[PDB]
Amino acid sequence: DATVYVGGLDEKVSEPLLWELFLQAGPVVNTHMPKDRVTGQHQGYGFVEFLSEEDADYAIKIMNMIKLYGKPIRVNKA
Amino acid sequence: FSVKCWLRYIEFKQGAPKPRLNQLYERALKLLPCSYKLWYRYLKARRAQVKHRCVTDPAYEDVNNCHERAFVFMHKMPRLWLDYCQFLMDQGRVTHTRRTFDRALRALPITQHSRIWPLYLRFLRSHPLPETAVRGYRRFLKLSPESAEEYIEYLKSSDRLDEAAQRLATVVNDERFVSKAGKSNYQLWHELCDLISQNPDKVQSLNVDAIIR
Amino acid sequence: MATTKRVLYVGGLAEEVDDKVLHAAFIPFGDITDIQIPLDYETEKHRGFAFVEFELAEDAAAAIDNMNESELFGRTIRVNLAQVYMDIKIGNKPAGRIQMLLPMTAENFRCLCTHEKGFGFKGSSFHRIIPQFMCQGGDFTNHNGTGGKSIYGKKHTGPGLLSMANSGPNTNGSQFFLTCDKTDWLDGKHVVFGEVTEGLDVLRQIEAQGSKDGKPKQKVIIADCGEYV
Repeated sequence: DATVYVGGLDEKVSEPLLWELFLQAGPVVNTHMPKDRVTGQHQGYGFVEFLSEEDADYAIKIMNMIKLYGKPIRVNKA
Repeated sequence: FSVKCWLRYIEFKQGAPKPRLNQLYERALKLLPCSYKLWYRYLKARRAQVKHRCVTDPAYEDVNNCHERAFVFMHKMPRLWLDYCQFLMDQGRVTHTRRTFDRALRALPITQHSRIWPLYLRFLRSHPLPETAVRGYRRFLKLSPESAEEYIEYLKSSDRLDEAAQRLATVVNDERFVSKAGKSNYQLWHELCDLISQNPDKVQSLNVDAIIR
Repeated sequence: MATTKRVLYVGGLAEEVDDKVLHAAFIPFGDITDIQIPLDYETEKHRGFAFVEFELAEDAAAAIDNMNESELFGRTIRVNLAQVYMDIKIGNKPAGRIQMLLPMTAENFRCLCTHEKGFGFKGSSFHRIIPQFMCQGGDFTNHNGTGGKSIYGKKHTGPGLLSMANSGPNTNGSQFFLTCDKTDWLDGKHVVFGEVTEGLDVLRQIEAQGSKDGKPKQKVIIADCGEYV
């Protein structure tokens, strides 16, 4: 479970408000939030690696409680 | 204080309607209207024991005690007056019914209507006068659509078609009550009474076309 | 011979007149006792008529003679003698009630309807709605997707079935979905645990707010919920 997939975001969000955002729950050890080079903008889906698995399963339970730009945020195991 | 000593002491009074009449009347009047139900039980026992002495005086003592113990009005007071009107329903004099309905007329709940209207139906025997007076006064006063309907049904059972057509015409006035019934129709019913007039009664071939028109 | 002279029939009502309008001002004893009217599950809009009950019979008769051919809302109305739930609100409008028939999975959902463990569904939303697929909620204090918690800790043959949302095997929390078609590709992946018994029409009103990407077009809220017990 150490990693999660996160959908439905707005590009003003970046890797930092994800950092800050999910460490509110529990620390994101490895952050991945693609920067698209071609048009220089984000599609808004994320992958998160944690310290171990327990962090991330609690993360499955609590985690789908973040609303990014008035809008819904997908978090599921991976 | 405790009205129990007033009920037991009111039941312990000897002689005729004297100590219990004045002592029980002033005792219940000087107390709170709570035990008055037990005063009605003692009024039924005293009215049953005094039922063998004449007519009036026991009924006036029990009715005066029940009306005095009810203060101004109450829910059970017209019910007790309707019970005295039920025992007095068979009398032979109109004074018991006049004072009966007069005592039941203090308030206007749903009660006492079935006391008043069948009283005019029974008094309506052998004379049209009380049916027309109580029917015309009942339908033209207070408020109810169904009062004139029941009075019209009781008036239609007589030998006169006037009071029936008078109540059907008063309800046929509409004015501030077009659909005085919703689904209930007091017009088409009166038109059905006109169809009863279209029955083989008048063969003159005149009122038939006037009733159909 | 009958004593059913309490329920009055009101006709020629307006599109704005409802059980409330009739209560504070109906024909007979409508606003009093109880009132009946044509209410939908999603639309929840009265037609024009209805039935009002009166505490007594005399009061009802008097209401008819009066309200009869009366003037309401600039119109002439006629008067004459006549398992758990979720109440759904869509936008600012009540849509109606969904009733559901529901051991560990059923007990969790039951408790989340009653709030008997100190938290539950009341006031939460259906945050992901996909037409011809499903309506997902139970992210009570989340409003995302697979957010919430079970009563135990953190962790498809046709329409109108209840099934648990999850984030993989053995990850049930509080999130659930109501199916809007046969969704057999989810068999063996999500735990089905109940069915709609009344108010499939209200579920269709929720589905009407869906989009292909799941974003609700209007807020869909569980205004109230509980158990029949």
